[PDB]
Amino acid sequence: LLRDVKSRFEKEKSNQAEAQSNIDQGRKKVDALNKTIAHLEEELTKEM
Amino acid sequence: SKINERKNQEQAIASYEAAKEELGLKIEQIAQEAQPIKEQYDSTKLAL
Amino acid sequence: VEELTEKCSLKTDEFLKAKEKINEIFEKLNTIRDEVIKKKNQNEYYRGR
Repeated sequence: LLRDVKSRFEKEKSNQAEAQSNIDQGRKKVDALNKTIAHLEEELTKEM
Repeated sequence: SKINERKNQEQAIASYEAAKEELGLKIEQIAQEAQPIKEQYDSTKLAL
Repeated sequence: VEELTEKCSLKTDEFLKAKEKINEIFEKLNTIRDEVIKKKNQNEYYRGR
């Protein structure tokens, strides 16, 4: 019972760590895309 | 098109963040319930 | 008799060391089995994913 509950807790903690890593990867990718769109949106639109 | 891609990616990131917060509460309660099981296992091992 | 006391003490020390070592080996085998079961749970969760 301890082994299964500890395995479940460790799997949940691994899922939490994976969710944190996925959030970090998604946020870095979205930040890179936001930087590219921020560089391209104001390339010529600001003057207009 | 890039704003729409960023918006759906941000929505996915927000869903992942909400899942992270709820899963963190769930793991916290699971650990709190699991600790008495570990204590009972230790007491049973000592008695055995 | 002092030699017998030293011999009994060393035999008890060797018995304790052998029992501790076999128990530690059994516990290490149990921990390895637990780690393999945890890896199997990770593998089955990865298969589910």
